[PDB]
Order: sequence, then C-alpha cells, then structure tokens
Amino acid sequence: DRTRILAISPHLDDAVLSVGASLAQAEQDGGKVTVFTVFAGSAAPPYSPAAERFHARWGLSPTEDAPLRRRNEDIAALDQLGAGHRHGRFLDAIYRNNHDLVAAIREDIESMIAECDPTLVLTCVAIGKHPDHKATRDATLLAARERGIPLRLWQDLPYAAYSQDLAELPDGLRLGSPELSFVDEEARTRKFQAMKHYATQLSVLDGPNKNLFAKLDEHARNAAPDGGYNETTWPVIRYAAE
Ligand SMILES: [Zn+2]
Repeated sequence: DRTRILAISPHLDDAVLSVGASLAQAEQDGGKVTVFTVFAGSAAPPYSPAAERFHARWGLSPTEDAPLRRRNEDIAALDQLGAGHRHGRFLDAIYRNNHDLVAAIREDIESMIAECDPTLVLTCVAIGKHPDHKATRDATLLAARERGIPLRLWQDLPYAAYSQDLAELPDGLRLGSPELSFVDEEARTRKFQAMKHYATQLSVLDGPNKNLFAKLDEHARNAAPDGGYNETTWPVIRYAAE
C-alpha cells in the first residue's frame, strides 16, 4: 500500500539511488512519499584531516560546511521526485557501541512513523555491508515491527551492480522472494535527474569511467531484459522470535 510511503535512507543519497524511480512512480500514481535520512546531522568547520580528505574528494574546500551542502543536495533531489524530506540527527561514520546506536536510531524512527503515519516503510537491505546501512536497517526492522507497519528492504545501488547480494540479517529473519518494481519512462527520467543533485557523491560514484547511469540501466536490464526500468526489493519473514 503506497498511499503513504516512509523511506529510511542511511545517508544523503542512498534512497534516491536505490528506490528513486519507484518513489517517483508512487508520487505519479497519487501516493505520498517522505524520505527520512538517519545520518544527516550537523558538523561545521573546522574538520579533522580524515574528514578533510573525504571532503577534498567531494570537491569541497576547508571552510565549506559539508553536511549542509549534502542536506541541500538531498532537498534539491527529493523536490524533483515530489518527495518530502526529513533530516535526522546522527553523524556520518566519517565524523565519528553498536547496540546503543541502533536503539537511539530506532527511537527516532518510531517518532518518525508516529508523525508520518505511513502505510509502507522502506529501507536498505545493506548490500555493501556499510555499518551505517546495517545500523539503519536493523533499527528500521525493530521500529516498523513495533508499530505494525509493512516493510520492504531495497537492493542498495550502485553497490549491487558491482558485487554481492547476500546480506546478514538479524537472527530469526530471512528475505522473502525478491520483487521487481517496474516503472514508466518518466519515473526513470525523474530518478536520473534527481541523482545529478548529489554532485558531492557523484564526484566518486560517477567519477571518470564510472558507468553510473549506463551501469544502472544495464543492472535493471539484467534483471528483466524485455520490460523497462525496475528496482528490486524484498519482504522480510520472521521465522523465529524471542
Ligand atoms: Zn550510504
């Protein structure tokens, strides 16, 4: 039920990159979309050399507020998909045990669910094994289950176009069968246009010779050679509870 979709993105870019066309298609179909990003917290200059290195790679200068730049990128992108944005308080791995973080994230996701009253929640399956993706996913599974909201896990992009598939779920959980969500040409066009806004991240992901848009078209194509642009998600089955 796509009437009210709440997508939980680990970082500023992940939702658009992975489910952007399905989100666009939901909005075109008359549904309501909100993307909440967990790791969208504030940090102004001055930064650590380790952060300066990541910033320099995004094309940012020492005095520029990076998380602000990225929050602005996220707003521009989501606006093009007709999706609402909500920015979470957590700091990217790069400006900073596991249980305390998951529990903190879960509380905020519960607060977001109560506020947005969604009929469907989405988050990443955490292909690529980023610890922020694992934390976001795990917290979202707990929060959506507590609030009895249906949930799907998406195939992280572009990461899935290069490698893996097998994600390591919490105990007692496994993935249901994968489902391809097909979209029309305008939803795909809107996705790719929205992706251009995350210029900071695309300076790596669509760096010289990265095939990003081609790679994404090819990936979608591999999954359904005859039937246009598509994105993969899975339902979650709980075979065992504590
Ligand atoms: Zn990410």
